[PDB]
This record gives sequence, structure tokens and C-alpha cells, in this order.
Amino acid sequence: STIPKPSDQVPDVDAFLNKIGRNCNELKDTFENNWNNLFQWDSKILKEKGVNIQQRKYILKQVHNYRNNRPIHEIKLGKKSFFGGERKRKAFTAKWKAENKQ
Amino acid sequence: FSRRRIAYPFYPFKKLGRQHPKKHDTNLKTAMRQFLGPKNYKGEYVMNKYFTVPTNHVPNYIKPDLERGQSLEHPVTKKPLQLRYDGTLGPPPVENKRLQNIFKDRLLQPFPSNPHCKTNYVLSPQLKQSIFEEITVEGLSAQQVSQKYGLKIPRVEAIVKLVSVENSWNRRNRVSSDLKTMDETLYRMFPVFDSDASFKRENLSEIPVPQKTLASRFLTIAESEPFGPVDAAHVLELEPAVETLRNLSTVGEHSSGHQQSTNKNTKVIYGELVEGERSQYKFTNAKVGKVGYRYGSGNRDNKKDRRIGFNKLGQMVYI
Amino acid sequence: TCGLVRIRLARFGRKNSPVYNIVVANSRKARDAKPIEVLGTYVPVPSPVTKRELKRGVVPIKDVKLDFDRTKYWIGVGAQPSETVTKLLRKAGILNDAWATSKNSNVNRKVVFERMETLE
Amino acid sequence: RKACRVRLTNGNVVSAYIPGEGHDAQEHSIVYVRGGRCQDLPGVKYHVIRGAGDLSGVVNRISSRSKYGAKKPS
Amino acid sequence: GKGAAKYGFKSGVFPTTRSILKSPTTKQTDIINKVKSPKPKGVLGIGYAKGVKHPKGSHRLSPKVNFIDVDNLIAKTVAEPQSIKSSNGSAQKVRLQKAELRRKFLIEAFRKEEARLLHKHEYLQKRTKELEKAKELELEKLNKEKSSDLTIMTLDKM
Amino acid sequence: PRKANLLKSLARGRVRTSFNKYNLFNLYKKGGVDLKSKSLYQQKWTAKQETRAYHGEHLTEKRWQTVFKPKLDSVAQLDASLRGGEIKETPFLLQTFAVLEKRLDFALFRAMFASSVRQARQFILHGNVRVNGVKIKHPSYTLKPGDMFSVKPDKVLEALGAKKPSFQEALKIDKTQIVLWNKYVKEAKTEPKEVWEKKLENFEKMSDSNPKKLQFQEFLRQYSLTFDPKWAKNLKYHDPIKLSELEGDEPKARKLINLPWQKNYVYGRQDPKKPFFTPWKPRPFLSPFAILPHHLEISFKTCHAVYLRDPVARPGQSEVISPFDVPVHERAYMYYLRNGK
RNA sequence: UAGGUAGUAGGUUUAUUAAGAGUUAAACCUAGCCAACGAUCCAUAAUCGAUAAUGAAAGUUAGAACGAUCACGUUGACUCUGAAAUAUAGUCAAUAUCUAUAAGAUACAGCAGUGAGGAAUAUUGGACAAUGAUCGAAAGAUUGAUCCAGUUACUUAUUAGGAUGAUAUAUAAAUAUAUAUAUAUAAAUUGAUUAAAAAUAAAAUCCAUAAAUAAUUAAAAUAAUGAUAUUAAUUACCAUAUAUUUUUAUAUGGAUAUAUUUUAAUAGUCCUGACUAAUAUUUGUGCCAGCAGUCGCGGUAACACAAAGAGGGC
Ligand SMILES: [K+]
Ligand SMILES: [K+]
Ligand SMILES: [K+]
Ligand SMILES: [Mg+2]
Ligand SMILES: [Mg+2]
Ligand SMILES: [Mg+2]
Ligand SMILES: [Mg+2]
Ligand SMILES: [Mg+2]
Ligand SMILES: [Mg+2]
Ligand SMILES: [Mg+2]
Ligand SMILES: [Mg+2]
Ligand SMILES: [Mg+2]
Ligand SMILES: [Mg+2]
Ligand SMILES: [Mg+2]
Ligand SMILES: [Mg+2]
Ligand SMILES: [Mg+2]
Ligand SMILES: [Mg+2]
Ligand SMILES: [Mg+2]
Ligand SMILES: [Mg+2]
Ligand SMILES: [Mg+2]
Ligand SMILES: [Mg+2]
Ligand SMILES: [Mg+2]
Ligand SMILES: [Mg+2]
Ligand SMILES: [Mg+2]
Ligand SMILES: [Mg+2]
Ligand SMILES: [Mg+2]
Ligand SMILES: [Mg+2]
Ligand SMILES: [Mg+2]
Ligand SMILES: [Mg+2]
Repeated sequence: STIPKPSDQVPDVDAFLNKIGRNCNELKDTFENNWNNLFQWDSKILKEKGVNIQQRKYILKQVHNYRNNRPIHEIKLGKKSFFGGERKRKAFTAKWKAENKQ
Repeated sequence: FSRRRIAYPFYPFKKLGRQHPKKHDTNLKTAMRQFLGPKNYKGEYVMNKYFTVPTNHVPNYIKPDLERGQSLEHPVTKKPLQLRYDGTLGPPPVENKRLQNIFKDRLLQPFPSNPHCKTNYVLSPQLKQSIFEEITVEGLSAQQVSQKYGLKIPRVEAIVKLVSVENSWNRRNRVSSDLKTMDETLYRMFPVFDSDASFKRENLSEIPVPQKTLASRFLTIAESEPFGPVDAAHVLELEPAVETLRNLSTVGEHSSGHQQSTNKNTKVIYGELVEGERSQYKFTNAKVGKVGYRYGSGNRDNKKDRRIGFNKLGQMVYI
Repeated sequence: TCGLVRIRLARFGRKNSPVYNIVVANSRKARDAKPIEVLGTYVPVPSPVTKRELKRGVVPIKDVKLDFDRTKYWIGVGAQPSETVTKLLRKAGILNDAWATSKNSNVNRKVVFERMETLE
Repeated sequence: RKACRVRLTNGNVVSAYIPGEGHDAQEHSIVYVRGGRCQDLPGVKYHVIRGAGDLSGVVNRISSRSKYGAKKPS
Repeated sequence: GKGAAKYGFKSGVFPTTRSILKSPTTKQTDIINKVKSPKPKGVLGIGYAKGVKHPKGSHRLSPKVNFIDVDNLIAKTVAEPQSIKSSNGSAQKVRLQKAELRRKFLIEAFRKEEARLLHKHEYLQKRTKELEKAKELELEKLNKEKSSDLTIMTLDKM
Repeated sequence: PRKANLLKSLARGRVRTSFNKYNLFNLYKKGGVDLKSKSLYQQKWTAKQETRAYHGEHLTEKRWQTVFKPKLDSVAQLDASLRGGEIKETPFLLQTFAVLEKRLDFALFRAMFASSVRQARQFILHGNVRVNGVKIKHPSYTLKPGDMFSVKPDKVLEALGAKKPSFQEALKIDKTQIVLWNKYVKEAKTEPKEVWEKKLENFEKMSDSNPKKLQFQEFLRQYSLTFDPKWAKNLKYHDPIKLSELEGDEPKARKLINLPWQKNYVYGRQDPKKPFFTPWKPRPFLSPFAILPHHLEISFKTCHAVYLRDPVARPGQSEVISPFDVPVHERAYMYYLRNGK
């Protein structure tokens, strides 16, 4: 679509790649701090630039959010419980309560 | 009793005699060279009576039975020539009476062994324009033009469709000299259609033969009871045959009676189209119990009768 | 989508050529299990328009067959359409803008063609 | 006629005819048995498959090679 | 398979169509009369004959059919909001619109179904009477004497 | 499809859907299918051999068996009883292979847009055929009544025209043509009276089959039919061609050639860019096979045709073009009905 | 397997359940109930279809695949919660394994995978883009459901090249248009000496397309998001205008040196005495070796064994 305008919280692409997170700060060299490249490159271009499947989809979701004045704060992917997944929690908990508290 | 049989000519030919050891010839090959005649330096067979196309609207179809395998004639005088002992070609000793009075039907029969196959008549460039100008300008119906020139309605409709394509081609100078040369040559190879000639006229009373009627039902009625086509139609639970013929004549796009409106009763909705949308939704009203893909339908993909179709772009698609 | 009675797409066809049944189904049953009712069919692939047609102004058409009356009955008794089915029903004019969401709300987009109900 | 007594993996003991000219079948050799009787040998109701297990294909077979476990000569 | 021939060569099945009205309505007079009709007795009868004790603990008669009043069904199922409540909220407005559409749809479904059922009974009655009249006419034509009948030998007196 | 091997063998003598020279001799010398002394199985097998050789040989036996339809379609003339002439029996069993006639490849052959069904398949596969304006590249596409199909003109001309000679092949024909022309100028000049006398006698036996006589009358108007010594003197000797000198140089070769009939172009290569013999002439042995179908309306000027209907059998005639008689087709039909049992 | 049954058959009452009933438990009565049109018992088996196979059909067969139903989640019983569970829960026990040695955990008939068994059945793959499901107000998170790809001719379908083509030289004055070109010379693979062929087969000639290359690029999905994917398809310097069923054609802007990317085609397998399609013969073996669905073949002219030639199927 159109190119949004830089804000004060997200002045440049590097700030954009740091707020979204998910290790997207490791693509700062792919974009070269070019604001237009971030808001013009689609999936096909990003795939040719070496961005993996998960990251390029995540970036494009945050680019759409920015274009619509929606928050771009990092949302973390889900993680299994400390005591393991439900299917292996009974076993893990039994072996963790006999080696920590006896 | 059956055995392998080399397809030797049924007619007499000069078989091979003693042969020099390196010729390695066959009796079939020598029989073909006798049928073909000498080959000139240009790679032609001028002595064969079939090498060149006819130019008098009379097809030159093979007549091996009537000429007993003698296919050679003089390229300009069209006088029979036969092989002699010297190895030269000369006049036959006795004229062939079977080749001078040939039946009219045989002249149009391309294959000697099949007398049920005959060539069709070519329509002259004038009759086509007349038919084109009557259906399009004068506004006559295909039924009238069909009953006038003795041509089946589908053929009449095809002539109009094809003449329209010839006008666009002639309007854009797309008909080249080669195409004109080829068209004229092929025109002079077929018997021209004559609307006046009764025998040349196509039968206009043909109807498809149904399957339920193909059986043979017999009724025992009183000795003086009248039973006619309409009564038979009631017995067979079919419309009268005359009605079928009349309904089949009103199918042509330019024929009288052509009507199609009883189906314009299905509610359709065209979804709103917004800027940026690449496609429009079309909704057609249906009834639960008829619409939908059935559950547990026979999968035929791994069977010899798997359904294969073609889309609007002509690409093969599985149905 | 919520509830026990949901209107959703059941997938038919072959690999790489999906077609869908519009069905009323129990939430807990398999996607392709025989539903309560089959309301219609959805072919997601638009009909291809020829080069001339494109310049002529023809837009590709996606074809949906639907029982309008039966569909309205199931909405009346509290059946809950899926998001994709909701989009289809809003385009057909059965559902209205009350079923739109914040992400797809076309509050400001020009209308090039207005919904037209015809007979064919 | 060359035959062989064979104990099948299901415990049934059968008599199988060895087809072809010459065979390298011995005791303890692993063989594959198929249906088909030897008409003139009563009680021999099965055939061993040439070119399977420890039974090699017929040596120098030219015709009907597939029936005798013979591979195609280059 | 061959079985498909019995169903128009349709392969596969559809779920059985549900009935919007699960019982007969109070406007299907024809059905109401049939249930009220006295139950037959004897060889082709139905029910316990006078003087025949029915099993102890069992109901002698069949339970009464429940006829649906569509006006009452609409009043209890999709009743209208009693007051014109103040839907100033964005979510209240959306809910009001959805409730209105759902009520409009279900009321049209119940009234169209009842109309269809009543219209179907009338069409069947008209169709049957036509068929009956046509059968009488057809039979009359068959019984009409033709001239060919003179050539059919007869022994009427015997 | 089935690989094309030994299709034109003279010993087998099978007739194919082609205009090939060898396929004409096989048809010329066949003399019917022999069914005498054979058992019922042998008769059916022979019928199958011959019919399938012609009707869809490229289709595999198993595919043909699926395509084969037991139902044959005929027409009933409702005026026959209103004519009075001796009625003819309908050849119902000549429709055994009618199901194939709706295939696009067969339709092209019947329209004479290709020299054989095999060539028709290649024309379709190479993108030269359109049906109703849409390019169809599947030879197995089935036509419906009313469908119009077209073939690129250059392909139809290359199929119905003579083969383009190569430069070397056509350069040796011009050398001989020059030698045989200088012989006619040496016999016309040594004894002009006899040559002209022979020339006049040749034009009497033309029969109007040879249009050269019509053209000759013009030439006699370009100069009573009495001898003229100016004719022999006008005749000039062409210059010999050194095949080696003008080898590999066509423009040079087509500037050293100037004959009364072939001027400034090598034999058959008037336009070497075209894919056929130039000037365009019909292919050899075209007359025996040139059959106009009853179920197609052809426009050769544009190379367009309309599929009017599926071929049908009528009293005394079958629209299915076949070189075999009804008894042969009857045996073939009996074979496929039972899957060759 | 000829007798079976003893809550067994029926009646009455209570308990229990939302609810009938020897359904369960308790009490009291009657002597019944099933059975040679097969009871009881034993064995075997998940069942079925608008599914698949076959047949002219009635039918028969299968129950993999698609769909419906039932049962089970190492084995048995019991209990809790709940509308509904003897739950893939809990409890106890049984069998096996494991580590943390506890009145412990695990049980791949979820996906992938391994060993075993067997004639025989695949990747320890990618993605949540699509369709669904769960959680959440939402943003979103999760999903071996699912969607894709991999392996495997297991099945089906399409394609897997058309036209022309029986020799080569030398040969011939010195443009009203010729024309049946004619002579010599050499060469000519296997078989065979003529109805004995292999064979238009090969090579060669003409013209193509696929692939490659280049540009372009849909659709699955849109508010955005495409795993598949090096997408399909199309176009052959690219773009544009005009005319132009299709399509074609002209002319233009930029682009290379008057023309404009390149360019193909190596099938196997069985069979040829009759049933049963296969006539062109020949060699070896000699009741041996072997062939064989049936009849049979083989003892020196083997149409049947083992081969060559030729031939017939798919
Ligand atoms: K029993
Ligand atoms: K998903
Ligand atoms: K073969
Ligand atoms: Mg035979
Ligand atoms: Mg009991
Ligand atoms: Mg009780
Ligand atoms: Mg008791
Ligand atoms: Mg079992
Ligand atoms: Mg069954
Ligand atoms: Mg069973
Ligand atoms: Mg399974
Ligand atoms: Mg369980
Ligand atoms: Mg259990
Ligand atoms: Mg448990
Ligand atoms: Mg297990
Ligand atoms: Mg597993
Ligand atoms: Mg094993
Ligand atoms: Mg397998
Ligand atoms: Mg593996
Ligand atoms: Mg995964
Ligand atoms: Mg030799
Ligand atoms: Mg390509
Ligand atoms: Mg998503
Ligand atoms: Mg995209
Ligand atoms: Mg053998
Ligand atoms: Mg011998
Ligand atoms: Mg044999
Ligand atoms: Mg042999
Ligand atoms: Mg051989």
C-alpha cells in the first residue's frame, strides 16, 4: 500500500526491528535502515533476501499493524510449562519432587 | 483354419525371376514399382493415373477391381499404358470395358470394398453467399432456406457462421495466394451441390431414433380397427414423430420457434464489488437436498473410467 | 466461532484443487464428517477472464450456490457462522455490517458495483 | 525330474519342482515357493522361484528369462 | 454401484433434511380432523374394544398429538424487546442489530413453512380431483362403442 | 499413445488414416478382407486387425475398450413411406467406431487439415489448433455439435502441399532442367517445322484436362496457325549450372536461373521461408483420399470447419468413413462387445 | 451339539432409575418358557451403503480406499465427576519396562521411526498460507487435526515426432512455356532364387514442439498473512497505439547486429502343435536335457524341448 511516516518511538527500521523482537534485530543488514524497503518489500522479495519463513511472515504482520496505527510491541510465542507439556508432566513432576524435595 | 498371409496383390503382376544376388528385392516392392511406374528426375510419378488431382469436379478414386491393377496412363492423353515384355509401357492389347461405363454411385465411392461410404457435395461459392444474404439481410428463417435449397438446418447454420469468418479474413487481407490456390484446387475435386437436382438434395425428414421405441411391441386389435401414427405414439408414450421433426427444426439460431425463457426463474445475487477486490462473488439460489457435494460418493480416480474434462481455457482438468 | 451449531466450510475436491461445502455442523464433529445439513457450495478459484474481456472490463467471478431461505433459518435459531462463511453471507446480503470485525471493516473503501439481485 | 522337499515359514512341508536346466539348490538353501503342480510327478504341487533367495537364475537362459530369474544381457 | 440406480444414479448421500416445524400446526385442519375421527374396531381396528381390560399400569388410549400454534411459537421463541432500551453503546448497538435480524429470519421461516404445508395440502387435493376426473373421462372413452367393435364376435345373451 | 512402428508395411498390407504413398498401394492391392475358411474367433480377430489399423491405431487396446460404446446411433427418415422407391437397409454396424469421430485429431483428418491422424495429433499438441477461439492442445478433446475448430493456415498448406525440396536437391533438378531445355532449343532450331508440327498435334489430345492448351491459345495470340521462323530464332539457350560454384550460395543460384517457367528461383524454393513447396502445389496422390465428410462443413479459404453432428447411419449409407465393408465391421463389433472373449 | 432352561416362563409387591421390564436386589406365589422351519452348545467374524469388483440379470464377493455405525486404546473389575463414562480419568490387581526407590512413572491401536513377524505396504519431511478445533475481551497463542511435499509403476490418466524416404556418379546446343528425359558405369547388408522375405525398415531430406534460456506471471486470500514454490500458465527482444469471435495485422517508443535465444527423440515383456492371434525357414538335442493351464511333446525330417531367422499379442 502506501508508505507510513516514521514516528518518535519508531524513528528508523532498526528501532522497528527491535520493538517487534523475536530476534528480528538480526535482519538490520538485510533492510539497510531503508524505511521504504521495509514498507515495499513483500514476501517474494524477502524470501529472495534470505529471510526465513517465520520471520518474513512476522515482519509483514507488524508492517501491516504499523500502517494501521496498531501496536507493534513484541508478542512472545508460547512456551511449555516449567514442569513440561501436559502429556509428560506427571512423569516429570514425579521425578522433580523426588530430586529436589525428596 | 487361418495362417499368416503376405498381402500380395489380388491382381496379376510380373513376379520376380532369377535375381542377381545383391538386389535383395521383394515381390511386394516390385509390385509397387509397377503400380507407381517410373520415377522421373523430379521425384514424380507422372505415369500413375492418381498422381495428379482432378480439375473437373469428378473425384478420381481408385478402381483397382475395374482396371485389374492397371494404374498407368499417358500423362497428357490419359490413354491406358501397360507393361510389356520389353520392359516398356505401351497401349493395351484389348480395351477395358469395365472402365468406360462406370455407375454414377461408384464415381463418388472412394473405397472399393465399402459402397456405403460416399463423398459429400461441395457447395458453390455463390450458393453460400445467397444463403448468407438471405438469413442475415433478408431475414429468412433457417427452416425456409433449408426447405428451399434442400440442405439440413445444421449445415445452413454452419454456412452462415463460416461465411462470416471469410468476410473478416477478406476484410483484413488474411487470405493469401496459397490459401486461394489450395481452396480452388480442392473445390475442383468434389461434385458441386445442385439444389435443383432432386437426388443431390439432402433428406429433411430424419429424426433421432430413440431407445425405448427400438423394441418391437405388437398389439392384437379388431380386424377393422384403425391404428395410426398418433395411436402408436400413445402406446409408446412418446410425442408423435411429426412433432419431434418440427421441434428439431426450431433449434437453429436463425430458425423459427427458437425460444429460451422458461429458465429465467433462478434468483441470483452479484456481491458488492469494492475498489481493490480482484474477484466478484455470484450467489445462485439452491435447495437443500440437491445442492452440495455428496458424502461417500464413488471415487473413480483410480479406475479406468475416471472423469476428465476441459475448463474455459482448454486445460485438461479432472472432474 | 462459538456454540454447538456452526456454519462452516467442509473441504472436498482433490489436492491443489479445493472445493467446499457450506454446511451446518456440530462443533465437535470432524471437518469432513457428514453434517446436519449442506447449505451450499463454494468454489474458491475465480473463473479466468480472457485478455479481451479484461480490457473490456470483466471481473473474475467466484461462484457460490446457496439455499438462501434455509441459511436464514439456521441464523435465526442461533447457528454461528465461521469467519470465512461470515464474509460470504455479508457479500450475499444475508448478514449485515453488524457481523463485521475491526480487522476487515471496510468503513472507507469505494464501492465500484452495488449488490444486484437478479433472476437467471 | 529335479524336485526338493521344503519346510515353509508356516510349518507346512511341501514338495516343489525346480524348473529350468541346472540348479544350485542344496539342503538349508532359502527358497521361495509358488503355486503350480508338476503334472507327471504326483504329489509335487508347487514350484520354486528361480532367481529368488538362494536359488539362482537359469544359467545362459535367453528366452522367457522372466520365468527363470535371468537378467537381461547388456 | 447398482444401488445408485434406485436414487437417480446419485452417488453418495446427503444428511436427512430437518423439519422446521417438528409437529403439525393448528392450521392443518385436515390432520386435526383425522386424529379426532373415531378409531376403527374389529379386524382392521385400532385400540381396546369396549369391555376389554387394558394392561394394568398402561394408558388405554394413545397420547394426544401436540399441535403447534405458530403464533405462540413465535411469541415464546423470538419475543420482541419489551422496552426500547437505550443502546448508546457500540456493543449494544451491534447486539440490537443482530437480535433484530435473527428475529426477522426465524419469524419468516416459521410462517413460510406453515404456508408451504397448507399450500401443499391444497395442491394435492386439487391434483387428486383432477386425476380422478381424468380417469373417469379416459374410462368413458374406453367404454365408448366404436365401429370396429362390430367385428368382435359376441355371445351377450349366453 | 502407441508407438508408430511398421505402419506402412506392404507384407501386412494394413490401411491407415493417411495419404502416404505406401498406404495407397496397400489400399489399392487389398481387394477386401478374406473371411472364408476361418472359425468365428479367426474371423473376429481378422476384422479387429484391419479395422483397428485404420480406426484409431494410435490408441492402446485397453483405452479403446473403455472408449468403445455398445450403443450405435441411427436416424429414421419419416418420408420413406411417402416416396415409393425401394428402401435400402441401414448399415447400423458401420457405426462401431463412430465414437472416435468426435475426437479433435480425427476431426482434423476428416476436414483434410492434416495428412494423417498422427499428424493431426502433432498439430494439436504443438499449439496450432483452436476450438471456438480457444487453443486446445489435447488430441483427445471431444467436439460437440456446432463447435468450430481452426488450424493455422501454414500447417494445413504444409500437410496438403508437396514437400519442400532442399537447396542441394532442388539445385540438381535445375541442372537437368537446363540440359533438357537446351535440347528443345537445338531440335527447334535444327528442324523448326517438325517441332512446331509436333507441338500442334500435342495440343489436339489435351482433352481439357490439361489447361496448358488454354494458355497456349494465348501464346498463339501473342505472336491461321501457320509456322513462323521467328519462333525458332527467338528461342535462346540457357547457361549451364556449375553445382560446385553456386553451392551454399542460394541468392547467387537464384540469379543464374531464368527459365520460361521457372524464373529467378530454384525448383520448389520460390519462397524458402515458407514451410512447403513453392509455388504451392497439391501433395502427390491426393485424389484417392480426398473425401468430403458429411458431418463437417469445411471452409478451406480460412481453414475453418464446424462439427455439424456425430456421424450417423441412414438407409444405404453410413457417415463413418471406412475402407471396410459392413461384414468386417460386424465382426469387429462382435469382438469388442465381449472384450475379445 | 438334541434336548435346553431354574430368575429359568408368568403373576403380585417393594427398592432402585427421569423412565417400562426378573434390568438389579429382596419377599411371596403359579409351572411354565425354548426346541428338527434347528433350541442349547461350539467354532468363526467388527457391520453396512447412493462404496468397490463382477455378471445380461437375479445375484455373488470384498468391507483397503470415501462415508455411516459399533467396539477398543497393555489386561480385569470397581468408583468419582457429569445430562451422558465401568472414561485413553481415578482406585486396586495383573503383565512388561524404567529411575527418582516412591502406597513412583511408563504402556506409540496420535505422527514420524525402530526391532520382530511376513510374499508384502512409505519420511524420525515442511507449514499453520488454506479449512477447521481449543484458549483469550482483544492483540494473539497452540494444533503430527489439517494442508502440502518425500518414498513406492500399487491403481488411473496424459504425453513419450510428424511429413518425405529404396542407390550413387558421369552424362546431353555452343526465351510462343519445355516435359513420359534418355543413356551408360559402379555399387548393392541377412536370408532366400520367387509369390521369401527382413524392408519405408535404416540413413538422408523437410518442418516442428518439449526442455533449456530470457522476460513475464496468475490463482489458491486477503485488511494482511502462500507452506506448497526454483508455482501454474503465457510470451519469444520488451513496451505502446490503432485496427483486429478468436485471432490477425500495421505502426510505433525503447532494445541488439537489414534482420533479431536455442533446440531434441534407443521399450520392454510373453508367445507362434490344438484350444488360441502368429506359413519363410534353419540349427542343436535324441523318452536325454527339458516343456506343460488342458490334450500332450521328446526314441535322429521336434511347427511343442534349447536357440537363429521370420511372425502374433499387450
Ligand atoms: K444350531
Ligand atoms: K491454521
Ligand atoms: K514384440
Ligand atoms: Mg492360429
Ligand atoms: Mg434373565
Ligand atoms: Mg418389577
Ligand atoms: Mg428374587
Ligand atoms: Mg476377530
Ligand atoms: Mg455382503
Ligand atoms: Mg462379510
Ligand atoms: Mg485404513
Ligand atoms: Mg474404553
Ligand atoms: Mg479396558
Ligand atoms: Mg484407566
Ligand atoms: Mg501398544
Ligand atoms: Mg505409528
Ligand atoms: Mg522378515
Ligand atoms: Mg504395496
Ligand atoms: Mg525406509
Ligand atoms: Mg509439526
Ligand atoms: Mg547371403
Ligand atoms: Mg518452454
Ligand atoms: Mg494465519
Ligand atoms: Mg501474495
Ligand atoms: Mg517355455
Ligand atoms: Mg532336429
Ligand atoms: Mg506351445
Ligand atoms: Mg520352442
Ligand atoms: Mg529372434
